[PDB]
Amino acid sequence: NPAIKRIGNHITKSPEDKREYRGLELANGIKVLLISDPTTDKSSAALDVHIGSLSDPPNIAGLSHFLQHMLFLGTKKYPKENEYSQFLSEHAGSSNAFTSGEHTNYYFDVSHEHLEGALDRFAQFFLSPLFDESAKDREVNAVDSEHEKNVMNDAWRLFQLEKATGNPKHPFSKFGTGNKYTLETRPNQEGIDVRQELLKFHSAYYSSNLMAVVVLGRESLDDLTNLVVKLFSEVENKNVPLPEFPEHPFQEEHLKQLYKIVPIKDIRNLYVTFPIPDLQKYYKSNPGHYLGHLIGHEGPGSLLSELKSKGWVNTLVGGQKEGARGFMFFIINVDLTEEGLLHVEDIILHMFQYIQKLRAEGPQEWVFQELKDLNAVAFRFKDKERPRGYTSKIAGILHYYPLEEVLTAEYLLEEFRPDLIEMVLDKLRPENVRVAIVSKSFEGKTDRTEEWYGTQYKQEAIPDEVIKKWQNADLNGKFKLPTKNEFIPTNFEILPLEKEATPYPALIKDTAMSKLWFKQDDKFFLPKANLNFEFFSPFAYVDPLHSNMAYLYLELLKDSLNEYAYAAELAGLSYDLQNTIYGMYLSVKGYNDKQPILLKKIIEKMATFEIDEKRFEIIKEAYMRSLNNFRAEQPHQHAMYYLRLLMTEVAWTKDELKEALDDVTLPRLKAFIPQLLSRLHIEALLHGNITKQAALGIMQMVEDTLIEHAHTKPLLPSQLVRYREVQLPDRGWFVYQQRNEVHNNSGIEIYYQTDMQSTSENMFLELFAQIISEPAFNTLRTKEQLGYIVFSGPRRANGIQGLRFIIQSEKPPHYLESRVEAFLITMEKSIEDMTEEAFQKHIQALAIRRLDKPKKLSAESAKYWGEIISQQYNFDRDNTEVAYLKTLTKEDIIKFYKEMLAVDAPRRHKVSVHVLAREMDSLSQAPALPQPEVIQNMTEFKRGLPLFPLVKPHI
Amino acid sequence: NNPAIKRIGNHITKSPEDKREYRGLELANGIKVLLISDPTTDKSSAALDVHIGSLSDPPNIAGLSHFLQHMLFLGTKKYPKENEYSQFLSEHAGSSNAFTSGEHTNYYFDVSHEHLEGALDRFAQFFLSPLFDESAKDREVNAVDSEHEKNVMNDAWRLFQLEKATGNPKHPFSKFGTGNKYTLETRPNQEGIDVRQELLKFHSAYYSSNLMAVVVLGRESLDDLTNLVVKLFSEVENKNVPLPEFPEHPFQEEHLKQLYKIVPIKDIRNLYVTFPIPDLQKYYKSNPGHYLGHLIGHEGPGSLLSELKSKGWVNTLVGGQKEGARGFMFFIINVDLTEEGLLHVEDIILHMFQYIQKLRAEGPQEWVFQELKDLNAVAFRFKDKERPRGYTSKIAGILHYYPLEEVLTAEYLLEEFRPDLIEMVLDKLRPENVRVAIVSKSFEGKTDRTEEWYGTQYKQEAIPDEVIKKWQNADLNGKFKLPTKNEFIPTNFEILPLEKEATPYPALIKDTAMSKLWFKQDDKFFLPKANLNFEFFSPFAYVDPLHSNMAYLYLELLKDSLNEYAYAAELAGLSYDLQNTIYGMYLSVKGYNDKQPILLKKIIEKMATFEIDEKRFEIIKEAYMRSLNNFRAEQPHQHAMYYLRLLMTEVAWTKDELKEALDDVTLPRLKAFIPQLLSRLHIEALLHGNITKQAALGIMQMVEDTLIEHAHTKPLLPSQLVRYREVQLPDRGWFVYQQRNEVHNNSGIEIYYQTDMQSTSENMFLELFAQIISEPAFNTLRTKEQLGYIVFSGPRRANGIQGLRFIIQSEKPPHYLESRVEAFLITMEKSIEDMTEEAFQKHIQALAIRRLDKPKKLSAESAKYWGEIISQQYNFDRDNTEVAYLKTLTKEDIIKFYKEMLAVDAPRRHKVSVHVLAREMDSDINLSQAPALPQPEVIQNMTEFKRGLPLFPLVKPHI
Ligand SMILES: C[Se]CC[C@H](N)C(=O)N[C@H](C(=O)Nc1ccc(C)cc1)C1CCCCC1
Ligand SMILES: C[Se]CC[C@H](N)C(=O)N[C@H](C(=O)Nc1ccc(C)cc1)C1CCCCC1
Ligand SMILES: [Zn+2]
Ligand SMILES: [Zn+2]
Repeated sequence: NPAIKRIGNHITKSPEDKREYRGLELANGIKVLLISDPTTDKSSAALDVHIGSLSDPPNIAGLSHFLQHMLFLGTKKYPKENEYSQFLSEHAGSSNAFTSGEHTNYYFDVSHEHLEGALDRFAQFFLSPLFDESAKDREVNAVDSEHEKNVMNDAWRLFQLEKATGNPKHPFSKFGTGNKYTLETRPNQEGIDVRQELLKFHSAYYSSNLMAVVVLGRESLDDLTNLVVKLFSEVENKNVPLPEFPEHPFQEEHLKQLYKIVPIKDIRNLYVTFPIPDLQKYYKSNPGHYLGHLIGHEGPGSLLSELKSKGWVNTLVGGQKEGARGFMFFIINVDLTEEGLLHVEDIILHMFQYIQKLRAEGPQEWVFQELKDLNAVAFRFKDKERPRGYTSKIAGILHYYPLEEVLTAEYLLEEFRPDLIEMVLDKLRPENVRVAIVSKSFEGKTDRTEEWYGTQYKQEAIPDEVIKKWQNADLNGKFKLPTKNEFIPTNFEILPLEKEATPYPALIKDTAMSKLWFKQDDKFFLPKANLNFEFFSPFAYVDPLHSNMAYLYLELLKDSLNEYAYAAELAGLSYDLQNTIYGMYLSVKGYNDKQPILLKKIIEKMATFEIDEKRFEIIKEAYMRSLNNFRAEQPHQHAMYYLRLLMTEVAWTKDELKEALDDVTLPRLKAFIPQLLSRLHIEALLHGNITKQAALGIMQMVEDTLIEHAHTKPLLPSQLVRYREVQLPDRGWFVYQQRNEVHNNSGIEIYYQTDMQSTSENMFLELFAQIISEPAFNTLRTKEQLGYIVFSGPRRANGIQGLRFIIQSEKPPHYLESRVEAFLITMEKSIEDMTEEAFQKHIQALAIRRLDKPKKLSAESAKYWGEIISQQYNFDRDNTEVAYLKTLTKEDIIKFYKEMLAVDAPRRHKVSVHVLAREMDSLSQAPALPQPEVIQNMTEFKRGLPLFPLVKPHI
Repeated sequence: NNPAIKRIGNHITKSPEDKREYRGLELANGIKVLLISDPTTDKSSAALDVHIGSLSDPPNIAGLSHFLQHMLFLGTKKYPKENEYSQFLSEHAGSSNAFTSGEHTNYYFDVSHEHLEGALDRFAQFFLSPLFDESAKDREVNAVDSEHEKNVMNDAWRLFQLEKATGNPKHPFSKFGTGNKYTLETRPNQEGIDVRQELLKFHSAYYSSNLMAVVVLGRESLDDLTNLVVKLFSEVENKNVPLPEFPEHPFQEEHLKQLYKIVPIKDIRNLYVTFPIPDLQKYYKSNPGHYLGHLIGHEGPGSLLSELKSKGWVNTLVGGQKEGARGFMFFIINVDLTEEGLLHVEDIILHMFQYIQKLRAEGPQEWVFQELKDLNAVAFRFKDKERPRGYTSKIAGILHYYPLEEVLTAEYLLEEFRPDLIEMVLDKLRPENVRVAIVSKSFEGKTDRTEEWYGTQYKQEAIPDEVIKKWQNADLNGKFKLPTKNEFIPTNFEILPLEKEATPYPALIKDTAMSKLWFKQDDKFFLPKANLNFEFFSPFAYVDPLHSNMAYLYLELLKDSLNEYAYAAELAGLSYDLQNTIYGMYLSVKGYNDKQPILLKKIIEKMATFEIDEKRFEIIKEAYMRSLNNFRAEQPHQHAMYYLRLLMTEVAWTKDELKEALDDVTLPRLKAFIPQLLSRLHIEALLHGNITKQAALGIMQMVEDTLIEHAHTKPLLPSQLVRYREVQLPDRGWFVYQQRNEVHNNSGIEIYYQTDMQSTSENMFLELFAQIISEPAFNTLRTKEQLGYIVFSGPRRANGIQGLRFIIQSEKPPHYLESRVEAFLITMEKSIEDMTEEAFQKHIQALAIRRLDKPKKLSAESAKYWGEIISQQYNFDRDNTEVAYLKTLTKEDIIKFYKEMLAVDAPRRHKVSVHVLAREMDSDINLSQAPALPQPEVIQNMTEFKRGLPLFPLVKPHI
């Protein structure tokens, strides 16, 4: 009651938003946002502490992150560490947390009926945490797992490297994650009791005055107010001043510097950075957004367009980048072609020529107005967010914007401040640059090493003569400001729900050329539509060469349409175009208004587009590198890849694709395109703000454009062949072994093939998967410490299914095999032993997950598209399958496990892929395992086995 | 010495390569004999040819000679049983058949070499004391009616009889030789005619020893064979019947300068040009008709065909002499017609006369005669060993026309060049003596006559005198030239010594990404020949219907372009075959090894550097369209077999999908297809014959190098070498696919009981069951029940899978044939339970002998090896291994197998039936009881059927 310092005024929201909001500040300094949503299926809450890794002690790197893991381990009210995670698990809930440089964000979701119980357990960690000593070692191992994961990742390596080259005394040089060495090895050597320093950091930093709470529930604003005051007013206020970092981590000696970096993957990238003051305070005018929009533009006359025309770069990212409170960066990042790598100096001069063109032309009010207008449309028609992510996001935002501006924060622009644009543009000068080149061409030509990741690099000062050349850049006529964006939507009319509107997609067209599935949106009522097209051709995957040609065609087509499509993308109209094992896939999403205009341009271009020889050669080289770069992918990813090659009727390997790539000539590709488009079948899903007639009109326009320009004729029904899954023999065990040449970790996929999909088979497998899910994580990951990646669940491909296990470990694959088999026995035991009440809780947990309602149109369309791409067309699956699930007995699951999964099962169909670590050589009692049949040749393996039938559709 | 022998002939001229021994003699009763002693023979044979046929038929019974042929072999005084001869042959791995022509009735059998005396004794009784069992009368009439009814839907039998009906009706050549129900039952009953008494009248008047010729082939010596033939044939009654002669041509002045316009069954366009000629038989040592047929029928450069093709009128031509009877013959020039050719019949004929006049102007050529004589000498010397049954039948006929000493050289050796005789024959090839027939559907409803024996519709017109005058005054055409020296005539007949490392079966001598090469140097026949088989694999040959059409057109255009050049090689005993498959292309080169690499090189070069002539492309495309439509006029059982292959194979394009995609085949599309097809290949080859390992490797390298150079061929990935799988039928399932034949008023059916994947055991279970049921299936379904003209049973093998099949063509509905087959299977289940171990072991022994039967020519050996290669099983020693397993089999093992896989109540019964309805069809009696049959699942959509079933694995290779 007097526990409230102030209640905010109206929380500005979209007129389309039916959720109710209340902003307030508690007497202890906690900033609060309450969200009342009577329709919500899940309730949520988040707390964001404005303290992170930048506040870590110099002697303990990763302490803030360690505290994040340690904070949620029992309280005075709820002593058991498992209490919070167990309560959420029992009430269809989840939780997670993240530590950044200036924040530690904690969040959960729970069933709408259990918000008070979940929130009470959550609030206790900010009142009386116990920090349970029992879990210390495991958490250190969980922080060490997260770091060891990122070590071989090129992006994280680059992230730490930038921190290592600036002012060494600056908190920005800190290693924020931590690992075993920083949280255990070094403090033990140095005589640091980690527990007392953790407790000390918590006492010094965890103050209510630096905390922000967001709560979303079914309950009214008043009921939510009372509950938050009840649970959060007791949080201790220590009046901790908010840490600021006003000195830029890059001083005069850190400027006009050049870095030459060796990557893990075969990538060529150029990173251009300028230190800038913190622009956060200027958010109402956002001059960095204005400059990022122009420098990062991809339309005609853009910086990117000229760099592409010159054959130096393929992609560009430009704009402002966060630092911390007090410092920021302005970046211009490009990828490089082979020629671009030899013209780094010319690329930079071109970047400065474009910057100087912005100075010469001066700020543009019309550009600012367009950005403001698009942001207003984006805010008004924003998709409804999933509660968990929505509370977490707002909890962070509460620290930067007044209560009333919490939702409009990242959207609304108000005043045009040309002076501020000019101020920022004055910093984008050669005397203020930092340049980094990432290339394998630097291997063995570097003298320095970054300590955290092992990144090899060289530092050089940029010559004064190079700086002078950049300063004296002659004006380039190729650079022009963008023109008026003609894709800005204006028609937001929501068409009335038709008399014959359906709850699921209906087949409205069934011809030799096309199958058309349509549903007018009856849930979201936003002026948007999703238009999905699957184009089928036997010539898209007939051999590796054709598969390569299908890929290059679509990449060149997207490259050619880029300048035009970018304006549409800025205006909330996006598309995706990709090749498949059956043909092509096209998706058009966003505002329905200019949607037929973009679709028409894509179909026309598909059928009559010009191939630029220079682009062809550049895209072909990039595709070759992309294929090789798969060697640097994670061992578990490799395991999953080999199993797909093994189990599918036709599948071309990365090696067969790269070998056939050299035979792709420009004349061969020019003949391929009319061949591919000559005969097609189109299957579509048109879902959103559209009528039945408008849907038919869109499909007809796609057909007519292809018929006109490509002389498209339909395929015969006998030509519409889908690939089958390999039928494994009863009691058989096959193993396929390979080695990852990059990572020193093992990868494994174990697949227990069951049978063809059916209502019963799906539910037996899904309920077994539900039951084993939590124990698999608790046993294999938590207890046994097998590895970071421990996964179990149903595997579905080509109408067939089974149980799979995916594990990435430092331990050999043969050992992971015995541990999984050991676990299956423990699970057989666990089902025999479990109470009917515990069993019925598994049925209910599964039923809730299956009936989980899409919060946005794309999530609904994706569910319908899944039914279409599998040719099962079971749109009412969730209801029918849940109804069957509820009839299932504990005995039914025991019977199923005994026939299909048990080590001694008569119908056990086991296939394992073993991916060895780089250096690798070629507890519950584990059962006796048979000798596996080692697969030497994938072709002979497939030839020697039958192929399953394909699933009968739902008519 | 022996009084029963009138005379013994001198040396029977044979090839120096022929190890068989021959003896010619004439018996005292007038029987001309040839005895063949072959100690090597697996089967013994004998034939008797009576120099009396259909031309001697009485006007009261048309088909009486033919009816006698069927009635003679039904009971004897020594062997009273009606089926005694048939049973004896069936029990001793034998067979028999007979034919009646205009001037001959030829009877023949084959039997296991150990049972010649027993088979021959039963055979000889029919010429000593025949009975003609009154009980088999109606069943023989129905057999003759079946034969004719079958010929009724055949366009060639229609033409043959229409030719007989447009000559002098008073001439015996106009007679209907076959007979039918009407001439054998309907008519004699209405007229009070005694068919049996007229049958005996004819036999007693014509069947005389003085008009008979006997040939006997066996392992026995010439002396043992002499005694046996004298013993069995000297008692044949001599009635001194004079040999009928027909010296007046059935084509008299009023039958000349006549034009016929005929309606065919299939959509075919043909032109037939006929000239009456005197009987040239007596001139066999010079054979002027052969000389003239060789030039008029020539396909090389400057030929009549070449010009007719260039003009776009015809695709193919047949020219030469045609048999008539003793006293008359015909000279023919037959062509097929394009759409334009049909409108230029008058111009085609003028061109035929221009070529004929060019032969008159140039006069006979001694060098042409010498080439024909030289090729015939090579052909006679290196001839493959003939099957005994066909060899005895042929000689029995030949004995009536040539002296005993010339019976083998008869149809081979030319001696004297008689330019006067060539000139004499060429004088008859004139417009005033011409008969012209046009066959086209364009005449449908525009005809006024009907040939009553066949129902053929036609129109007759006299050719205008003005048209005859134009043909007589034909201006000389320079496009017509005589052929040049045939450079393909083989000269090198060296048999290369058998290499130290020569193998009994083909060995893999090359295993690369581009080619698998199987090689075997011949170690059996020692003739200067070799068979070169190439299978070219490409995923682009059958990817879709359009590509399948393009693969077909490419190869047809390629054979058309290479025709002029290949014809000279074909004349010189060097032939080739080039055809598209569901996996790519198939090329086979056979004959004399000498100029073999030269022809192969030209084919590969042409394949890779092919320039398509637009005019040919359009002509060949139209002919392919008609060929696809023409399948509707194919027999109902052929349709049934076709639908089952479509149903059971993973990928298969229908005739309808092929014809629909044909209109999209443009010239630029075909020109892009060829480099695409040849860009990536895998070659699998079998080179077998008179060749060494090095020569084999040199041939393969030359094929590879030619493709690599001209087509830039690269190998296919091993994962791209995919073979099609067979559909895996569910346990206890029965599927039926039903269609209708719009042309024939007969039903067609194929029943397939799918068993399992091929293996040593599975193959032998199925093969032994097939062995046991074979003869009973024919005797029950065909002979007793009278189901149809076509009754077949045996193992069905496709894509590594197998089963039992039944193929039947009947006038009865397919669901009735179904019940009868199922009743038969029960009778067979019974028969195996009942049979003695001795009878069972006789089945094992009969199968083992058939499986171990040695190939008798190189092509038969290569075909066996090629079967192992095309199936990718490579089990060249299969026969020995499989026979060894077969001998271990028990009667119980077969009962178990039948009970699990084939029985109506079997737990693993996989039945699939194709039912092809007749044109006008709509869908106790002391007979075997048909079981209760389930309701079949009717296949409506072939695609849905395949999608809903699993696919079998592919068979693991031996090598
Ligand atoms: C997803 Se890639 C699109 C590449 C496009 N060429 C580009 O540069 N776009 C700008 C952009 O995302 N820049 C950005 C984002 C994050 C950071 C850390 C820094 C810069 C925007 C232009 C519209 C106004 C806002 C920015
Ligand atoms: C088999 Se298709 C080859 C068609 C070739 N264009 C051609 O006419 N060749 C002549 C031929 O078969 N004519 C023939 C055969 C049978 C009868 C009843 C009538 C004529 C022969 C040429 C060598 C000398 C002997 C004949
Ligand atoms: Zn963490
Ligand atoms: Zn007959």
